[PDB]
Amino acid sequence: DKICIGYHANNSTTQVDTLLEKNVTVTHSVELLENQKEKRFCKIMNKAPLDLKDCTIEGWILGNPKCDLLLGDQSWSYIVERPNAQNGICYPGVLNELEELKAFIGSGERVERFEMFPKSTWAGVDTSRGVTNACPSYTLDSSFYRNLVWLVKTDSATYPVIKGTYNNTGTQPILYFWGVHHPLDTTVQDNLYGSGDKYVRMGTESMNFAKSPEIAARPAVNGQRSRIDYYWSVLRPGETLNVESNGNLIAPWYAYKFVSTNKKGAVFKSDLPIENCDATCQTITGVLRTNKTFQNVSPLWIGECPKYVKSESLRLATGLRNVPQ
Amino acid sequence: DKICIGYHANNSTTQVDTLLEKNVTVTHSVELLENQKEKRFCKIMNKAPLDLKDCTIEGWILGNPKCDLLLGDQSWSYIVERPNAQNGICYPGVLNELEELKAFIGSGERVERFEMFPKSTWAGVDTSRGVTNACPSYTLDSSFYRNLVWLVKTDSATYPVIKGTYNNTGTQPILYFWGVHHPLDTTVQDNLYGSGDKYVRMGTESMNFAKSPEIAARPAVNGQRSRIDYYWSVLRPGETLNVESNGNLIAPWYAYKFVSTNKKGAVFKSDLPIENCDATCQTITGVLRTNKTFQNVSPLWIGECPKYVKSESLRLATGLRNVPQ
Amino acid sequence: DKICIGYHANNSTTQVDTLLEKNVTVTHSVELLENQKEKRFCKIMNKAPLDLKDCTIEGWILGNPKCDLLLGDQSWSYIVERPNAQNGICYPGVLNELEELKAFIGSGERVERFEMFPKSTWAGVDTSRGVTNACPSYTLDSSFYRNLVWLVKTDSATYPVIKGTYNNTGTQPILYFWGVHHPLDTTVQDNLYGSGDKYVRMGTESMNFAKSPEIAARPAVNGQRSRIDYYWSVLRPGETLNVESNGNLIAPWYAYKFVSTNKKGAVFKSDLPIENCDATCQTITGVLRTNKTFQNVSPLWIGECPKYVKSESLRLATGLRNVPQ
Amino acid sequence: GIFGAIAGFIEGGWTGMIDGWYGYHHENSQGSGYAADRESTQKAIDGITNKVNSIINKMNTQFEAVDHEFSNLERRIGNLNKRMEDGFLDVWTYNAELLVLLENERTLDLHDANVKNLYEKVKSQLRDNANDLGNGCFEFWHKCDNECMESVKNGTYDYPKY
Amino acid sequence: GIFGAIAGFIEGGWTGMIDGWYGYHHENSQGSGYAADRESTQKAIDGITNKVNSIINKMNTQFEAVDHEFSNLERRIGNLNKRMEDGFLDVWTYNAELLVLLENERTLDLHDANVKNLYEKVKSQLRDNANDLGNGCFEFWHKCDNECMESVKNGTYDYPKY
Amino acid sequence: GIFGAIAGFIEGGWTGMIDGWYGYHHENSQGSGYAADRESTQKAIDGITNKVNSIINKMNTQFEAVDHEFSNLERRIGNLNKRMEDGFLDVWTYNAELLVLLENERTLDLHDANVKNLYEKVKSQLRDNANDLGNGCFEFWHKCDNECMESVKNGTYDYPKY
Ligand SMILES: *[C@@H]1O[C@H](CO)[C@@H](O[C@@H]2O[C@H](CO)[C@@H](O[C@@H]3O[C@H](CO)[C@@H](O)[C@H](O)[C@@H]3O)[C@H](O)[C@H]2NC(C)=O)[C@H](O)[C@H]1NC(C)=O
Ligand SMILES: *[C@@H]1O[C@H](CO)[C@@H](O[C@@H]2O[C@H](CO)[C@@H](O[C@@H]3O[C@H](CO)[C@@H](O)[C@H](O)[C@@H]3O)[C@H](O)[C@H]2NC(C)=O)[C@H](O)[C@H]1NC(C)=O
Ligand SMILES: *[C@@H]1O[C@H](CO)[C@@H](O[C@@H]2O[C@H](CO)[C@@H](O[C@@H]3O[C@H](CO)[C@@H](O)[C@H](O)[C@@H]3O)[C@H](O)[C@H]2NC(C)=O)[C@H](O)[C@H]1NC(C)=O
Ligand SMILES: *[C@@H]1O[C@H](CO)[C@@H](O)[C@H](O)[C@H]1NC(C)=O
Ligand SMILES: *[C@@H]1O[C@H](CO)[C@@H](O)[C@H](O)[C@H]1NC(C)=O
Ligand SMILES: *[C@@H]1O[C@H](CO)[C@@H](O)[C@H](O)[C@H]1NC(C)=O
Ligand SMILES: *[C@@H]1O[C@H](CO)[C@@H](O)[C@H](O)[C@H]1NC(C)=O
Ligand SMILES: *[C@@H]1O[C@H](CO)[C@@H](O)[C@H](O)[C@H]1NC(C)=O
Ligand SMILES: *[C@@H]1O[C@H](CO)[C@@H](O)[C@H](O)[C@H]1NC(C)=O
Repeated sequence: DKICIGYHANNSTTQVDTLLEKNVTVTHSVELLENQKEKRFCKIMNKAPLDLKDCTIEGWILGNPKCDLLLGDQSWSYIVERPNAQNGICYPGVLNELEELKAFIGSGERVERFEMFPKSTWAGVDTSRGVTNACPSYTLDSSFYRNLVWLVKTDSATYPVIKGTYNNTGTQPILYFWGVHHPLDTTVQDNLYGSGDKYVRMGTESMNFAKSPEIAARPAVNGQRSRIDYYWSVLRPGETLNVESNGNLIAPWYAYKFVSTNKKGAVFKSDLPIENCDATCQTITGVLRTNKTFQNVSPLWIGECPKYVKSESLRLATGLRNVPQ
Repeated sequence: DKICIGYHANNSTTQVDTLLEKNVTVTHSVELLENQKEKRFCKIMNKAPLDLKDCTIEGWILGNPKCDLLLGDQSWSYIVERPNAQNGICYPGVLNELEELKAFIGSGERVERFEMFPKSTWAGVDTSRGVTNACPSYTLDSSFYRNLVWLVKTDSATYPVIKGTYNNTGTQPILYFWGVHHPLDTTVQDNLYGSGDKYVRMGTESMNFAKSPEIAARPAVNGQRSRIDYYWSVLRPGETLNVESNGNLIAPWYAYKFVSTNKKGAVFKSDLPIENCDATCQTITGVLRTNKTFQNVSPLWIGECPKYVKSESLRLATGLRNVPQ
Repeated sequence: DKICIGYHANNSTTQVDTLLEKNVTVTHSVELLENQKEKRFCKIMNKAPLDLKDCTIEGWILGNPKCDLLLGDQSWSYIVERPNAQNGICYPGVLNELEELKAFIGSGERVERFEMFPKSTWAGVDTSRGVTNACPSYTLDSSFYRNLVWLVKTDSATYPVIKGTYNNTGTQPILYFWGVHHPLDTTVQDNLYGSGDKYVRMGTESMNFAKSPEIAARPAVNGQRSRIDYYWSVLRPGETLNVESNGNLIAPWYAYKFVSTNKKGAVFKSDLPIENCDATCQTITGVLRTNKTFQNVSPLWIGECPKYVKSESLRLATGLRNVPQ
Repeated sequence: GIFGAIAGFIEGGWTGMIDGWYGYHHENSQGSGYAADRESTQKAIDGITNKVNSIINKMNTQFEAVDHEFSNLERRIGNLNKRMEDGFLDVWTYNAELLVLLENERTLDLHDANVKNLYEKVKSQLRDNANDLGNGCFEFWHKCDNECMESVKNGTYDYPKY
Repeated sequence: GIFGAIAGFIEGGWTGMIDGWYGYHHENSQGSGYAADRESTQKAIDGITNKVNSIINKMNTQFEAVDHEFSNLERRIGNLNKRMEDGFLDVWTYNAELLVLLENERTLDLHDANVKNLYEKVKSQLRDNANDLGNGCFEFWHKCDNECMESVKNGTYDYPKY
Repeated sequence: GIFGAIAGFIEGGWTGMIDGWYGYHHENSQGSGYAADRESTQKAIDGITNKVNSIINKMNTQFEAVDHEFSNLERRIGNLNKRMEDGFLDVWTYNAELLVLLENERTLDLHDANVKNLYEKVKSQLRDNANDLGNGCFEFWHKCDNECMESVKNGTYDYPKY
């Protein structure tokens, strides 16, 4: 008669590493890391992402005539910008504080387009001839940004002082744009704005702006040696904006009532397909569907994701050393 | 006859957690984390903090007439700014590089106010009429910053070129301020500085400054549609400052000899009372009096503080499992 | 007859620390930390470092006449700048975005000096008289930067509009410099550039520049109350640069074809000797020759270095407690 | 294993004991069989489940990298952002990989200790009345039926009988 | 406990032994009493005091968050500062909480091992001359007065006598 | 040591056993000598070599501080860079110093356990046929020549003989 003390063995070939020993077969274990992604974009919190398609962030938000698909109100859980999008700043020039603008827009959730300054705001100037073959639409070969208006001189009487005002009486901050034109030579200047020292000045309770045209021929881009200095700002609730100019003003026409996000905000530069699905965790290179603690797919995500880590595997032993006989 | 081997038990109900087991009662243990604060501000190294009371940092350091309580020399272990302080920049405008100024002042320990340019520095201009109802004192309803002087035109002869110079021959850097006035229209401009293109230029061995007035009507703030561009810089030992202007100059009158701190430096935005007590460790939300290693009160402090951590408790077992019978 | 079980002891006096006990003598152990340096600079990847000797980074890259030793093409594994180098910006003024320039140059591996705008580029101006006693060479007492040309007015006919163009048709980005002169008074201005509002304008497919002279007397530096605003930019492959000016232009003469590094890049401010030796690991305070995992010599290095750590020692036990008898 | 039981003086495991981690093999007149010791098995399951869950909870924060862009004149702060993001990635990769290697070693020791103690609990009960064969088996000097076997396993073996 | 003594084969502690962590209960003609083993108790006190102090010393640096402000056009570097400060807060919270859970487990094992070894030291001295009752108690086959008791505790028990 | 063998019931080491970490001293008619147990010594060498190498591999990343400069109007981002670099320096100094203290303690316990198990392997083979002196030595009740000695060390001692 006999009794023996012993321990469990099974058919496991799953291995773990320890400080003392590599490749130890154990009876039970749990993997803590996810290396698997669904290569696509999905909804987050059942809210859809905004696909920019063939428009860049600048083209979308400036109102590039070839981005009419996007034009208006948008709600997004995150933004997807395609690497080869061709429709950005069509009339050559620099968008100032571009990286800060992207960060701002990334922190958002919804925009509402509304008319901020109707064209009839600007007394004694032409608002109907501000087009360019650098900004074709899909129909006209000479158009312009849907959110700006290129003000030119009338008949030939001198470019008067024009003025505009907007008191933001709502509850949301307003994102708006404007520009300063820089002709290539002094005759183009004269043909459009007449003679004299020109200025563009702008102010709120907390912001000041003032600039003059800087006439010079730059290398041609989209058939233009002239330039526009694009600007953006945010009009806070209760604040009022005054515009004063006597020439070279690319005026703010339409603007955006901006809803800031409570969550995180993402702008994914990717080619991945957007599909009709849900997710709680979306990385830039795909969806993760897991309960696992770590992942080695991407450090970049929106949603509730596992900790990013460079490891191939993080297998924790739970059972004991497997010694079958 | 018998001898037994055994271990200590006692009346402890204090528990610790381990990897294998929660809520284990142990005979002895030590808590490493402090969660207790004295909700007040005290002296650090037996040196008192500077209470700004109803003045903001800008109002204090610009010499806002309603901040006369603070005016002059100050020594501080740290600075306390009250959330509802009303006395800041009274005449509307932007203090340039404001965040860098706050960081600079935060790194300091003591200022000595001294007269840098006496009003008699500026030949052929009026130095006695530069006041405004936007800057009331507690007596006069139209005053101005104690550290600046708003230079205006005399009788009506044209705003001449004025000039000032200061060689810093001392051992300490000098913090000083100046401004450029921007009237709302061209007649206010003419009434104060006369006609012609105006400039404000400033230079040291290592710094250059040059700006022109930018005339435009901004939304009214404290009853003004005009603006001032406030500036600050630091004159290093051995350096010399030259001022040249023919109008729109808010001149540097008084400045500060600045003593940089060897320690850390803090600017606490808080409502907490300052009292008559000592401390070695002061956080933004209260004093810690401990020998403990961790604390979950605040990441923000001055003095010698324990490591900030988000944990409720960090109780270390020292004795053994408590098994009384 | 007897058999005993026992363990190894030896003559070791080497000690380790454990959580439970300090200064435990063990039979075998390994030290993981290196505290030893060779106080010198060596080659990395068998490529030599660039010694600036008596020139600073600015003097080298601007072409300060006393830096002719360095002038031309250079290849470097890293750069060594001597603390007491006297040859920097000789004609007083600020190099704009200086810290970004240093970071840029630090990310590089090789420059090729080439003539970007021959002096004959600028029609109707003098290119032969732009010298100054603030910039002596080792022979002439009045010279100027080898990479810039101070354009002055001819005979006395008025400073015409000058123009230059360079299409970068190569595969490498081009680092180039230029300036704007700021005379101390209006007569020096007139003597050099004549009358009228002057400008310096510059543009590529992605960059715009425009500035005017700001006339004012600054404190004297190297015998000058005038100033130069130095600038730098990078012309990308495929891009073209246009220069337009009617006065005050310090023109780009020579520039640098720039090879960006695949590795890390370092700029060491040190007095240490450069010698004829090889190394895989070079810190700012010396060479490390080790297989060890940690080092407490420096956080600043180029090459393949061990982890920097503040510890005096990190001795790992391998053998057992040494109990000789 | 530092306790010397698993793949030690008990050379191998029992694929036949499918209902638990540690237990017994008995052999008497009524035959043979495997049975898990449910007390020590369950105690280990609770401890190890607690350890897994504690690790999962301490690792339930995430460092969040961002999409922010930097111009050609922001090389310094762009590189500051990169080095910081990479900095945290390296400490968390270190923390996770080291923790797993350490916890795995101690987990195997835990099982090894539990088998050892189980063996000691039985040796302590039987004393004179069984022969310790040196491999985790005890040969009884007296007949041990099923209730006798079960009293050894439930720790109430009655030495003064038999 | 992995060594099997504390709340193991010695089921409970002694509230009566107030002067130390580990020790003895003796019972002879002169009566009964508790006494701490001062050597093993003091050795444990030194080790654990050293462990506490080492933890306190390694944790004696502080990451310092700052009051610095950022304008509306410095959202990127402001957020860089926040994510970094939060980044370090999370690794130190992780380091501290994990360390305490790990150290607590090993501390309890330490005490458990020390009781076990103390029990072994006594069993090794007595051998034939006492009966091991299985619960940490030994019944002597010979009379053991106070000097006999004390020689067991100071580890100089003289087997060849008695 | 928590296992109680090294500087425990085996009070000291053997400077005479130069060819390994753990082993034996035998004494019979043919004389005396030291011999390493090569199996347990080699197993320990592999484990500890693995531990050293694993630590070295997990520590094979480097946080890289940079030379970048900051103007007088970049005090905030300059200080952000300093606090971050110092931040990582402190966590890695913490990680390395704590790891070494922890690993050293467990390494010594490992050796201590291995000597203990080696002692147990021998006691288990000999049983009745030798007297355990309490210090790691066994006195045989029968003559044990060199092949007998060697069968104890290679774990094939034949009890039913002698
Ligand atoms: C541990 O295992 C032992 C053995 O299985 C358990 O002892 C057994 O207890 C049962 C009752 O609980 C006894 O059966 C009784 O027998 C009488 C007739 O004599 C009958 O009238 C009762 O109704 C009952 O069936 C059994 O004899 C006894 N086995 C022995 C003494 O060898 C013990 O209860 C177990 N303890 C625990 C805590 O599980
Ligand atoms: C460990 O405990 C034992 C027992 O308490 C200690 O042995 C005892 O030692 C004392 C002296 O140190 C002995 O007393 C002596 O007796 C003679 C008369 O025979 C007297 O003339 C001396 O002045 C002295 O009082 C005592 O008999 C003896 N007990 C025995 C042998 O049972 C032992 O010293 C202790 N060892 C350590 C290291 O603490
Ligand atoms: C463990 O050690 C024992 C003792 O050293 C080993 O047993 C020994 O094995 C050898 C052969 O391998 C035996 O020698 C033989 O003797 C016969 C004559 O009787 C001869 O004809 C053979 O050629 C050979 O020399 C030796 O007697 C025997 N010692 C005993 C039984 O005490 C054993 O092999 C070792 N096992 C391992 C796994 O190392
Ligand atoms: C050992 O582990 C490596 C990876 O950890 C694996 O590729 C290899 O197949 C393993 N070898 C054995 C024998 O299990
Ligand atoms: C608009 O702004 C002005 C400030 O210029 C303020 O006085 C007025 O009340 C505002 N109007 C509304 C409807 O809020
Ligand atoms: C277990 O621990 C939690 C917090 O750690 C405490 O709230 C609870 O009362 C504890 N339960 C017992 C039974 O000690
Ligand atoms: C003041 O500055 C000038 C430089 O313009 C210098 O030459 C002079 O020595 C300085 N004076 C004193 C008292 O340091
Ligand atoms: C103990 O360690 C310290 C440094 O760790 C050393 O200076 C001292 O000499 C050591 N003391 C002994 C007795 O080894
Ligand atoms: C130089 O640049 C112009 C753009 O202005 C381009 O059209 C031309 O092809 C370029 N020349 C070469 C040789 O690349």
